[PDB]
Amino acid sequence: ARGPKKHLKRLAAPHHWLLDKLSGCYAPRPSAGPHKLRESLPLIVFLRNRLKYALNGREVKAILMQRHVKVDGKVRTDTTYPAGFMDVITLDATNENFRLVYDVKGRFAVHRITDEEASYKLGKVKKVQLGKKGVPYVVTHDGRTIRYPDPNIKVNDTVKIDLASGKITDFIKFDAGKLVYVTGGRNLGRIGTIVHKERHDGGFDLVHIKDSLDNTFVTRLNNVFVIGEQGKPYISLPKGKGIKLSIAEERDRRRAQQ
Amino acid sequence: GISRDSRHKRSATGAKRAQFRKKRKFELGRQPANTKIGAKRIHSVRTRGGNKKYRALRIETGNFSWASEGISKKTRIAGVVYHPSNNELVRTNTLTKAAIVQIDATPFRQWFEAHYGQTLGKKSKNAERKWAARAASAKIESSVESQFSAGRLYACISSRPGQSGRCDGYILEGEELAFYLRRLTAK
Amino acid sequence: ELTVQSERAFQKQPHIFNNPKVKTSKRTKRWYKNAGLGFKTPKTAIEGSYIDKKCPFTGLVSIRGKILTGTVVSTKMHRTIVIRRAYLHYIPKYNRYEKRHKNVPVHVSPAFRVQVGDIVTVGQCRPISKTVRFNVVKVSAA
RNA sequence: UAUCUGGUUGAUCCUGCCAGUAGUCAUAUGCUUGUCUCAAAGAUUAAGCCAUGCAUGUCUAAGUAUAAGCAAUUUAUACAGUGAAACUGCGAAUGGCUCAUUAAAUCAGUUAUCGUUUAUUUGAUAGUUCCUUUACUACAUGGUAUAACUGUGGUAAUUCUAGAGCUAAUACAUGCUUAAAAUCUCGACCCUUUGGAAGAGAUGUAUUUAUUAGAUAAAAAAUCAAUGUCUUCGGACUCUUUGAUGAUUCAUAAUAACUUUUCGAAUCGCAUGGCCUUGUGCUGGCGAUGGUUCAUUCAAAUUUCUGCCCUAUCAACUUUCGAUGGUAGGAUAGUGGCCUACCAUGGUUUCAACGGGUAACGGGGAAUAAGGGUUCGAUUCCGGAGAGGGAGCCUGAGAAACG
RNA sequence: CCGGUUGGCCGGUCGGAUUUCCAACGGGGCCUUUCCUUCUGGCUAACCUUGAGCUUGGCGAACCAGGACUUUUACUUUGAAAAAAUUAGAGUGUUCAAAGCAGGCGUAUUGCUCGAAUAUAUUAGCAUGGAAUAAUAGAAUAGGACGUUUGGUUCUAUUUU
RNA sequence: CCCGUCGCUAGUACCGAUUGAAUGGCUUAGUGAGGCCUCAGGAUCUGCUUAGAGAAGGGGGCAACUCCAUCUCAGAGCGGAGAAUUUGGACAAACUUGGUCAUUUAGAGGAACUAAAAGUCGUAACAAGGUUUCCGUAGGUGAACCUGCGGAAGGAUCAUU
RNA sequence: AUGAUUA
RNA sequence: AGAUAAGGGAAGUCGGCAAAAUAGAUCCGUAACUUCGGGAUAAGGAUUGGCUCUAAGGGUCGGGUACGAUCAACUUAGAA
RNA sequence: UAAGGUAGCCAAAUGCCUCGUCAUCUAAUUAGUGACGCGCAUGAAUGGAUUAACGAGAUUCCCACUGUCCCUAUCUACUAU
Repeated sequence: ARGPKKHLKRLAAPHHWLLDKLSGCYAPRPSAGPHKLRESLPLIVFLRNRLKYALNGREVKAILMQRHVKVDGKVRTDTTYPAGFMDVITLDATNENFRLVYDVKGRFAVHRITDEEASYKLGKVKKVQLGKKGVPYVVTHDGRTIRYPDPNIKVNDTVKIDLASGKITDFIKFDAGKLVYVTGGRNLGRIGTIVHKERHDGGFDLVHIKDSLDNTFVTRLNNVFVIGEQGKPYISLPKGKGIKLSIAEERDRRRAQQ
Repeated sequence: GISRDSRHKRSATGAKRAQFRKKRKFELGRQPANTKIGAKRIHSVRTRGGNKKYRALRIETGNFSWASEGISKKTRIAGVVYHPSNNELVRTNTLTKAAIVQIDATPFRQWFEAHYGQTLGKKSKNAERKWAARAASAKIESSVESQFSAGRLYACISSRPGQSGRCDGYILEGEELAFYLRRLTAK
Repeated sequence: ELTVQSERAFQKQPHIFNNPKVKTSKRTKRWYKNAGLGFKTPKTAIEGSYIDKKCPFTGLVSIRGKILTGTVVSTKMHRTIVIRRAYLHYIPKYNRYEKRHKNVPVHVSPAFRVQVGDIVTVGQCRPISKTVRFNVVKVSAA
């Protein structure tokens, strides 16, 4: 439409932000950033509709502008910045550190953690190439662009980063039998320990994935996110850890605590 | 303006599409260049995304490569003598890509003399050693040697001067040289 | 496919400079590439004297995307043919199908010799012309 | 909640229609109308015409301020507080309105960009710019307006404008400032002839062209053109280096040149700190602005497969003067008859092409029902189109823009 | 033969849950002329490998990278995917209801906490287990498959010399 | 019970001289604005290079004579930006003229159809309807209709070993 | 040969 | 006997009588009606010079048991 | 009455009255055309009704064109003199 869009109505904003269909006919458009529009949680909806730390967008803008807030160790004083997947946010006041991960019900969770657990994160490599002057480099899922990594690091691997620089603390390779996390689709929030995969040369490599109740499924290799080895996650995980129990067990569950 | 789309053409079955939209800016075209020789004129044009586009006109000199030697020198241009697309470009002397032209041959000759020390047409220890080592490769073939006798050498333009502002190309050798001299001599 | 230099211009593979100075085996050079997706670049394309820059193997037209199969019905064009894509469109109300066809045109190299009725599979490449998007990669007759 | 009824006969059974019945985010109207909550609303005929008035402008600590604007510095002699107008920089291409056009066209799901542009964001990223490069030249930094304003003014009227005098910049036009090594060329000279060489020019990025590398299923022998490592010149010979892709002339590197020469900070705010060779010497922080390249993101444009109402009282359509392909070129941001030159005569069709009509924008959906389904969908969301009908074009990353 | 679902004596818990079980149901595997792709590799696997009953050495997919022949579909199962709103539907006293996605619980001064499911989604496109049904080509004037063989033609090609 | 002509009233559509009329779309040809692109144009402003003199000023042979700045004016080139105007091209609005396609519409008159409480002329059909009806084809006549040739039973016969 | 309308 | 006339255009006249206009060639386009053969040069429009070029169209002699040499016509198309 | 003009056609080159009546063409039309028909006196090989093509045939209108005309003027050759 004659140029880029700038506005966003409600009901075109995604579902998993859980924004209400009343309260004004406009929605927060994620300004461009290190994550996409849809698989991203803006800081306005974060502070205003996950924590209730503010009540009005002016107040959230007040907080972000007076710099009580900081994501990835930087203030980031824009009201509609995409706080995407896996990312870290640090609040000096209350000394909290939120981590942005998924839950099995298909929503952006709120993962409370400490300052040292904030100082490292995880990032799936999105691709690898050779930059100018013969400098091999890679680029992750959070717009982070990193130079001179290990030659062992190839595509679909994961890296653990220092957050004071963009350099690497260490890496994790891709192979059969590694703990993962899913990000995209019906499987949003699962945690499922690779059993095998399949190639289909020409497009759409698929991966067989199962969580610890033996329960399996299949997902696209660009929707998965590998988090380490079986047993230990490399980070802390939210309540449930990606299981997707039945509807009836959860009804009975709620009827047990009431 | 000149469009570049297919909403003004017919479909493949034979149906005049209807007029549905107005012409756009992301479907435009522009006039040809009709690039000539002498008194270098390079207008630049603003394009989609800034990204300037030096529309050559009247271009007098250009770059030319000799690929068996890998060298590349600046040279004048006598004129075009063959163009596969149109003899009109040949006659009217308009430089484009794939264009068979004649060049001065003086930098290649003098470079050959300075590099190998071997005469055409018709002392120090270091230069003598250099030429003695580089021998057994001054034996290219008859057609290029004859053209160096004449002082007018056949080159193929491989640039797109209306898109780049550079008439650049390479000398013909061997097979396509023979092909183009056959095409030229057809009478 | 009788004569490689049929056209007025000089047909060749761009950038493939056969250097007269070096004297190596196989006097004239020819680039090629395996198209991918489990296809094979035939020995007729390797040994070929032709050029055909619009060919997927020796040329420059990457195959990527959809893949289709059909039977050839036209050959009356120059390095281009037309096939017929017989399929069955379903009607829920009447709960049963009906034959339909789509005559996709495709491009063909001299590397293949195709007569009518020869079932063939092809590949999505970039727009070769107003009508064409596909290029033939395997034939299934003789 | 899978329902029937009245009417042809003197009467009977049937076919068959009429009428009844129930509903509608289906409209109009009538008669009546006390309350809470929620809420459509000049679409249908005229995408017919419009008075008047609004609907997009915008600053910080931080681009430019002697407002001959306003408070008071008294921490400030250049201002350094606040601050209209104006230059500059962004945005004005989003939103909002309508549904006239349009029947493989838009559109919906689904592919590709190994075929392209992309402001802004987000992550990285310019020791190499003095070209007889030693006086050729300020680098504790260089040149020019011009607005606003002063006053002279001109038209009946206009968001009309001229003449004369200033002055500003992140506005224009220019412009140097930090190592060390390493290869090519020449090449003085010794001349050696196993051949060694002083001294001199280049190398960053970007554009354009050409070339080379960009790889690698397995193990031993005979030699040479000249030993190549070090020598018992019996030959031990290992050591050797290139990433991704389903797949590339991919990323990327290096040779040889092109360029009228791109970028490589003459910008701005706070706090003002340390070494002493005790100085306007040298270093030093947190930021804002902009900038060449790459990736990312918001996009954009083309694009694969499938699907659209009624019509044969529309059966052949397309190609003059592009229709189908090929070659070459121009143009494009890019592929491509998108356009041109030449050549081959192709391409679509009863599996409904092509032509006509449409009270046709499409879809997600809405009414109605046991099931199957029929009808509607301008209308809140997604994608299109348009600004009275058409055509053209400037600015910009992005318009064929109509505030 | 194996193991999963359904119940079933004994209830060995005071309407939940257990063993050998009489029974059914589909699943996984071996053999009966039933190769239902194997070469390089490393796991050598189930290891004939056995040290006294917790030991050194069986046939590579049961883990993988690559080659390879992979004759075709229609159908059907399962999954990925179908933007929200809408429809059906979980929970919720809008005081009921249309609605909406909220709310609830404290020592009510520090505060704590479950939600915002799930389903449908025509055709078409992708992977997927099946092999009934419908066609579909294969070997007949044999240019027919395995061939350790034995030649000749051909090019490619690593290790050394 | 029922048929048709003819007569009166009203409606609906058709044919029809009028090279009918208007409205809209597509369009050959001719003229062709306007921007854009290319060949020039050159008002105008502006930087550099000398360029000699009307003659002040000072410094030096202090006597003629010399050095440079100055208000002044030609004259010459070396350039930068540069509008009006201009050639050619592609985009192509609009007008004129024809053609064609559709949508309504006028019309002397001609020939139909339908509706009308009680019009005229007959009596064709329903009984063997008083010449059995009907089907096709052809001719005839005020009108129904009659007649010829073949056909049917929906006939007035299921029937003559 | 024909027996007007309505019941 | 031959010609030309501004503006108008058959108003002249029994009547467009006389005169004008049209005119070759190439390309485009072509109605009703019809005995299906025609109407048809229907109607109606465009182009045409000079010069310099370019493209196609041929004849005959030549090959161990694809191509060359040589000779001469105007036909048509296209561009500056 | 021998039998009473059938089909068809028309103010037609046949229609007196007659410049028939209606429509159209026109500003105006005894003209042209299309219709009506008790047709003085239409009519079937004394051939009726059409009819493409053809015509130095008769008639009407329209486009172009023009000294035919408004309204005449000028020029040339041959005469006249």
